[PDB]
Amino acid sequence: KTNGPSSSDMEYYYKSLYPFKHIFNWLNHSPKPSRDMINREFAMAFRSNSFNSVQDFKAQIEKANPDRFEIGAIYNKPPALEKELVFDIDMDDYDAFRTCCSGAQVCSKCWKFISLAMKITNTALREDFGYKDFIWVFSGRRGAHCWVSDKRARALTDVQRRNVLDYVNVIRDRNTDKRLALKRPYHPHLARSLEQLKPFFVSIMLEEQNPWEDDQHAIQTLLPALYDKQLIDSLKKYWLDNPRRSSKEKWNDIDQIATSLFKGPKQDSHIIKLRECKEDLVLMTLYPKLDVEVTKQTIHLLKAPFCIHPATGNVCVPIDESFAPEKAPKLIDLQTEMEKNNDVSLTALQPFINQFQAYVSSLLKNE
Amino acid sequence: TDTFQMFWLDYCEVNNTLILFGKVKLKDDNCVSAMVQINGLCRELFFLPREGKTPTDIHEEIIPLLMDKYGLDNIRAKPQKMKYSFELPDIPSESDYLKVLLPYQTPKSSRDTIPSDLSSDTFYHVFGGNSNIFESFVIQNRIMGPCWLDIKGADFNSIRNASHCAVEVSVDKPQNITPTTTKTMPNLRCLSLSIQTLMNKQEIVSITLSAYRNISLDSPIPENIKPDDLCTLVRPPQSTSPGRVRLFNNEKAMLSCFCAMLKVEDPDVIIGHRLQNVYLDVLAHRMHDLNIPTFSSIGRRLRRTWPEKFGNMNHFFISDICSGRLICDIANEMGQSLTPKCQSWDLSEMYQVTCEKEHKPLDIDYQNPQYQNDVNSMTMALQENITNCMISAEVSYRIQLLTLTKQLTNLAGNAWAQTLGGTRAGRNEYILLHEFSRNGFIVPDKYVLVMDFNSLYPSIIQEFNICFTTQGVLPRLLANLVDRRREVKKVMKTETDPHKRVQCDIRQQALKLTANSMYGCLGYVNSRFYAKPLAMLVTNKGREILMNTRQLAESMNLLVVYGDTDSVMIDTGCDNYADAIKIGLGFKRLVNERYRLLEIDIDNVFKKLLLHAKKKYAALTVNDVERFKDTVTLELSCPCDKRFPFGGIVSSNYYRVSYNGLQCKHCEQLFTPLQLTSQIEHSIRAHISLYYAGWLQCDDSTCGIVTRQVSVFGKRCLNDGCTGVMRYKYSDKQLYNQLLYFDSLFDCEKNKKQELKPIYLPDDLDYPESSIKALTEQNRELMETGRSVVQKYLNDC
Amino acid sequence: RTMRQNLQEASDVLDDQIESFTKIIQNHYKLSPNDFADPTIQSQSEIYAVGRIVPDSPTYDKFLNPESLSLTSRMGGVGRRVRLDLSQVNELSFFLGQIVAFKGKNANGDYFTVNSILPLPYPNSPVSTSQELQEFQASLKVIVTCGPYFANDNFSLELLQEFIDSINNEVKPHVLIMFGPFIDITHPLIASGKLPNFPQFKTQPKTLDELFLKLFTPILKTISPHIQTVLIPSTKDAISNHAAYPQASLIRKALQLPKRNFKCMANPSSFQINEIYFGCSNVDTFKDLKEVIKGGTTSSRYRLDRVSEHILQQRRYYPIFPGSIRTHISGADLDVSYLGLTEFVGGFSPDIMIIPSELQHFARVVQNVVVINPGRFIRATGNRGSYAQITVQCVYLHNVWKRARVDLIAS
Amino acid sequence: SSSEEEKKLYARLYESKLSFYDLPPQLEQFEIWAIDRLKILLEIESCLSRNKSIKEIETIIKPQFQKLLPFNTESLEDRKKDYYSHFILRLCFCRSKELREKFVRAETFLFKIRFNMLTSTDQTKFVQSLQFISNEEKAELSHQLYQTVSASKFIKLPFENVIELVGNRLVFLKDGYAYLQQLNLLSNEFASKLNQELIKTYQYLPRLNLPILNHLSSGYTDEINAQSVWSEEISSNYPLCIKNLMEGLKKNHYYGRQQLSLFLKGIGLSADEALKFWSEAFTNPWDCHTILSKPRPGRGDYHGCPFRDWSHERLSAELRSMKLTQAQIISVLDSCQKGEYTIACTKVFEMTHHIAHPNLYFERSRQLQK
Ligand code: SF4
Repeated sequence: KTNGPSSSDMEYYYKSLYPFKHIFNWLNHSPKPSRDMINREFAMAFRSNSFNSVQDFKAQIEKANPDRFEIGAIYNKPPALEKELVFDIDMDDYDAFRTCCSGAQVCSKCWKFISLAMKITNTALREDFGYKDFIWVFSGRRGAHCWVSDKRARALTDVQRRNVLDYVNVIRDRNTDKRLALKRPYHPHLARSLEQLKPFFVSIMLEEQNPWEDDQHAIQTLLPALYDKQLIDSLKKYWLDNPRRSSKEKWNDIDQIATSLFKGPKQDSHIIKLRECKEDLVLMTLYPKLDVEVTKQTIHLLKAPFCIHPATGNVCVPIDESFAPEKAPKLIDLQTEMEKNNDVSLTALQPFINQFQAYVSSLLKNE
Repeated sequence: TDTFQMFWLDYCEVNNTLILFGKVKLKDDNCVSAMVQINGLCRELFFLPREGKTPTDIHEEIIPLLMDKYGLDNIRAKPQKMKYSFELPDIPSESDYLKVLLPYQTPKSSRDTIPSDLSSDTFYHVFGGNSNIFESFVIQNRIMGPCWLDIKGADFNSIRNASHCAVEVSVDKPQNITPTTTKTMPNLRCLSLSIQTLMNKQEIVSITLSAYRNISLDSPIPENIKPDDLCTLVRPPQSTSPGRVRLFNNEKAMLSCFCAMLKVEDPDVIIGHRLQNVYLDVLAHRMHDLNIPTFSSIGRRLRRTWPEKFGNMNHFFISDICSGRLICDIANEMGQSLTPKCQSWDLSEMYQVTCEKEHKPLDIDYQNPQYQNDVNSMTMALQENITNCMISAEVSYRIQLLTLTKQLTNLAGNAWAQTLGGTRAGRNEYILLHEFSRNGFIVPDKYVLVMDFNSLYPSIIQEFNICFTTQGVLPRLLANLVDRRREVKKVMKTETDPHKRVQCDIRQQALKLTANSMYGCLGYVNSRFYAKPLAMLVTNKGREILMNTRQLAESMNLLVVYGDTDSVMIDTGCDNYADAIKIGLGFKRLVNERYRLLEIDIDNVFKKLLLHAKKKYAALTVNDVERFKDTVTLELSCPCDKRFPFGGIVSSNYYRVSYNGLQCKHCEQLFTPLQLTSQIEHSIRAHISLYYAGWLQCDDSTCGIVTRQVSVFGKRCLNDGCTGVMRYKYSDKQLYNQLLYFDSLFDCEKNKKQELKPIYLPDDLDYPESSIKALTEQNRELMETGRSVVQKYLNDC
Repeated sequence: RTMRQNLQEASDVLDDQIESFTKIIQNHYKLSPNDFADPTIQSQSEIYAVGRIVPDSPTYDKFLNPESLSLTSRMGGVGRRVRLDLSQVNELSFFLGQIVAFKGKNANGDYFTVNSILPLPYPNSPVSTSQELQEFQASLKVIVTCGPYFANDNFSLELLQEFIDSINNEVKPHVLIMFGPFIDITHPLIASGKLPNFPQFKTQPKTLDELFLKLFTPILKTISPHIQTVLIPSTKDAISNHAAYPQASLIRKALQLPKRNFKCMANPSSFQINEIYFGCSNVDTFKDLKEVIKGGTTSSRYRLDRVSEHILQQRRYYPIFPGSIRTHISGADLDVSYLGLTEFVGGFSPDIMIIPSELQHFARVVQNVVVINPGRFIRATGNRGSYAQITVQCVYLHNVWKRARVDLIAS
Repeated sequence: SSSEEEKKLYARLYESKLSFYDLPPQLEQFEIWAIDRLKILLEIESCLSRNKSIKEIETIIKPQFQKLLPFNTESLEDRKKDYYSHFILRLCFCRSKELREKFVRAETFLFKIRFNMLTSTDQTKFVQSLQFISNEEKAELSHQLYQTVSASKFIKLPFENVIELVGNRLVFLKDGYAYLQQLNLLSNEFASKLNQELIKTYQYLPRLNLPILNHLSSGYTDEINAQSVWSEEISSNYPLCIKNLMEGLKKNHYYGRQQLSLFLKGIGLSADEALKFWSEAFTNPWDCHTILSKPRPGRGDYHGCPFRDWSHERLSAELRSMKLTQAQIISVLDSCQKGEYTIACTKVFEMTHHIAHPNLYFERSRQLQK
């Protein structure tokens, strides 16, 4: 049991490592302290608020020594008017489709679910909403938080936030024991998302995760995606007679058995319907599975970038295209680097601070 | 070591202060009487904010207005969240109130109370307006009956010649007084009084005083305890001419000496038989009649004059004048409740029942002339008085009237005097007042075996969690009482010392009586906590249990001889004490198995029972229709000219619908379709024309005019000043109904189902299925063509 | 529109008649509204007042006189009615429903004394441009008939056939205007249902609508296609299903009459034939208008002149209200809510006004308007009735009265 | 103002049959016109609270417009009545935030109904009194526009103006723009403007300082026993009318009180228990022929017969909850369509276990368990 960071490790982290100036400049939307910071809510979670300057923010967090803090709305008075539009994505809703990790483990293989979720959400935020100023942040374990800082995104009402969420949240029913039966024809966003996800389905789902090699798991999550009972009963019999066929073999058996069953002038309707079921299953397995609550209301609190995760010791760092959870620096490793070189600029944290600074510099230019 | 300590016994109200009477210990370990005057007491008022308003809003309105009326410089007030759970419908379960402390002593209008229904735009109710001062003190300071009181800041020089007490002090604020935990109490000075009267007005002939100066309730009182002093006073009943006997020439002299003796004796308790509502009244009125100046020594406050209205209020005056001395009456309601084996509660009877001693009462009549010259008669009469006096005392001690009432008072938190001289209601009231107030609630403003089922209701309230708030307050209170009673009975089984054991038995009894009286709180109609829905709820469950208790008895092959909510009598079917008791216990166990909180017991064992009623027995004890109602008929004329109403394919003496059409019965000629339809159409048009004539009629039955004149205010009647409403006399509803009726005549489905309106009443001189079906189909074409002529105008409407 | 009668709406219409005349009087005589006051209450001062002539009791005797009449709008006098004192006025003609304007005084509270009658002004006449009149130029004959067309004791249209032959081959008019009733619902054989078998019809009619198609249509069809023929109904027409005045036009297709030369018009209707404006109405105002009259000069005039002037002044073809009743059998059958449609279209007086009556046929010029009653085409007994022939010589006032000759011809 | 200048002002303010009520109008009329508009707005709110479709609401309000507030007339007086009633209600509803929000909601819905009742020509004239895309931009986006619209010229607008169409994926989205909905844009602008004008009206209201404004603002505002009648054991025996009345009484705390009071008397609720029942329920016998004869229930009423008074949609949902099959529901609805309400009710009795009295329905239901 790798114990999480001690209280003294958190004191050291806030004293010497946490990028208070960059987080303040991000949330203040200006080089000069403003009401975007003075009237911003912070919540502190302890092992058992609002700030006027970088110095006040640092001194209050150092004095309080919280295990984390969470960023809220800008208010009309010092602690809702504005807040960054936020999305949260965790691995939990992908647990039924991964074999490389169990329970609360993560690796570069299942991280591809989060990478695809970020890619599809980014496509919608950029191309459909016209947003420019967003950043992804590692949740410190097995998820990622998006922060959309465009002025138009900050000023969204709860009704508009709900409409943005309902546009991106295609998979509303997360139950894998049932066919999604998505609306046809697909909305342009959903059609585009399918074409972006299709190239990854064979390599991730059929080969790297191979979740349906297990015949009970194939009965529980592959068969319920099909529309036809005679096809389901025929596949179930065929896999009972021929156990432990790979996900790739079972994927082809679906088409072979369907072609044997559906003959004559109605066959084309069954072929179209089977293709639609396979497409709905590509989306069920790989499409973004957002936490819906954090996005809906302007007042929702979300964990600050660069917080420490209390169980893993990982820093909640900004994400680039190369990111995997094993690249997130741990507080204990950063302390060991600081013992050799008593300067944060010489630690594994500095590249992530530089990435975040470049983002904040772009945002302030757009503002 | 720096505080004045007093054991309080009684109280009285005067000039918006509260006086407590009690005992103080002196340096020689002896205890004397004392009084404490308490100033600074306030009424606790709670103002209930209006929808949208706050307590601060209330503070702004009434506080300044209250300063004016009462003439106060400042009034302590503050917001406070309080719970409400009683019978006023418009008050919420919980709210923020403005708690205002209004002193009882105010410079102005101190006798004027704030009504609960005070008009205001910030609040719509006010609790605590009519608070009683004793109640306020006891509830605010958590005083639970007679106990030791630590009193700080006692002023020993303020009070002058106010009482008949040895020690007089005062305090500026009630918070200076707190109760201590000390369980022991000082000895009490008891004085037994026996009075012999004479009917002239009831006049007093003699008085016997027996003093017991060291009655300790901390240990059992020894049987046949002898008085430290015994004295008898007497005046001559007609003319002017053991222990001490004192003779006086008249009644005024006698009563004067009596009062003087009372003052010097300074008893804490006055014991007697039927004092409360017989002899104390006679004593009071005679002292009044004879203008005895020292009359106040019957109590402990000094007055030179009687109340103005003295001469129902008489009860209060006397009780008030006696304040300071507890009235221990063995034959009042409380006394009777401890002696249920009595029937008359006559002195000799009580003596027999409680002490198993016989005294044959002499009927003394001082009207008889023999008492003026016969010295032996006078002496025997005085002996009777002396005997009665000492009997009354002995009985009061044997039935443990003081200890039991004290324990009951400590449990309910009321006044000892109220327990001794009141009904159950008082105890029931205060036990709840203390309970609720302490948990942030606002209280309302002021062989046959006899099986005991007294615990029925308190077990129901506890089992089914019945409360004003619903575990609720009342059930929790009962549970605690039952639990503590068990704790006591557990300690008894082990206790060896007879003193402590007897004490436990008293404690145990008091706890039982308290619990078994709780129902009165919500059941008694005139109770401060009366709640009919709760009473009914508890009563109904009580019936069920009793009804089922019967079935249970029968399941053991027992017979219920009699029963009610207090007791159930069962025929055991045995002729042996042992067998009877076993059956009795078996039934006891059975009842408890079905009702875990109901523990009944065997109260009476009847070897034989001659029964007539509960307390009357001898025994050996062991120890379309409406739519067309006003339409008019379609009248056809025969192309022979006879006229007749046409009612469809129905019977008629004038016409027949035959297989080849409508036929006239007078001349046998058949109508052609045009001969029928031209007439249908002609009638329709006559109706439509009448309708367009536009006659109007007035509503008002005393006017009724019909006219075609229409005022430029259409509905207005043209009769000077008539207020009726004008309506088209042929309404468009009536026209439409008339046409729908015509339509029905030529409707095949309606003809076949025989649903048309009759053309003739039974008494009409022209009163007239398978034929109708057939004839209707044979004439379908005629019908439909007749019908189309009506429809020409129905679609156009 | 359906058969609804709504009292509020009827009263609205009656109110509006008083108010619109109040504005016509004020513009014509150039008076200010402050000169008008409530005649139902006492004043010291003479006032102008406008109102409707009504009886002085709502349950009144059949026969009225100058001592038994009353006169306000809702704004004028809260709709109150006040008895008229006409003793200071020597010459007058009033009728029930007439809108009138007075100068007078209510001296004591219970009567309004009329000092003078302000006559309502005659409506303007239509005009035409020189271009329009030249097109019309590039004599006009109009024939007018009015039902009944068959007698009371038979179903002969022999006289109508004779007439049709005459107009087709001799008279050759440009337009023929025919007023109902065609099949009169109060014809006594129709009323009693004494309708015979017709041997000249292969299939007998089953309804009065079918009786029209078999009896009238084939004869009407023989009118020359060169003669435009206009049909205007009566509220007594069995063939109409709208038995109130104003009355919707008949439906030509339903009557199976040819489009080539038949037009069905409303009752009333107004139209032009070339420049000439016709106003046609088929309720018998001339029979029904019962004047209350004072004065030798008024009484020595011809009744038909006085009645025509009342109609022109009132600017509506049947100004009597309540409308007359035939006692129930028939009547004016006014649909009060739609009296609006019976007002002179555009506020214009017609050049020719045709209002058939059961009185003797007549043609008269009154206030430069040609007023024509053609009389009934056939008499009840079966004797010849009459019809009217109008011959008219071929911005500008039409002066039809100067150019028109009207003959009343035995049919 | 001479009556002619006033007429010219109203001719200019009403070139369209619809108005945003931008300019102020230049006692019996004041009160009647306010009451007549207020009745229409309360009927709108009553229909909205009952989740009626826009087309059902349009059908109910159409006869009320002809009676109380004629729209689409050339009458100057009807146009005046519409203006003045709107501005008079601004004075009534400006006083509290809740009154403003209710008025803006009802008035914006009234605007939507009236706009839908206009001709396409009158709608276009009103809009003239929303940029279309070029044919090139349409050609570039043609595939994505067609895919979006297939299930259902293009207008390009910020997506924030069509959030309701975005949530349903009825509009195409690119770069923060929606490719379309004009009525929703106009309704939001109307609602925003009206809310701003109500705030301004409230700021000036102290200078106007009343009985009519106060009144109009306020116009918007035993086995069988008092407890057992609310229990499933007893209530499972009630017919639908008694169910309706009940659910109401519970939700909201004359005709309905009489129908329910007399029914409860008929089932054996004593006088004393009935007074407890009503006192407790106010927290803040007729046969079917008689019930049906009473004035029809309106918004806020629960008397009458649900088989006549409820839509087939509402009845079907209720009958589905009662476990009735589709064939059974069709049979009940067929009776309703025929006006045979007691037959429909008898069918429900039989299918859930001729009756023409609610007390007989209850008694028969109880007899089946005894
Ligand atoms: S038919 Fe009668 S009992 Fe049934 S719901 Fe209707 S009114 Fe009630």
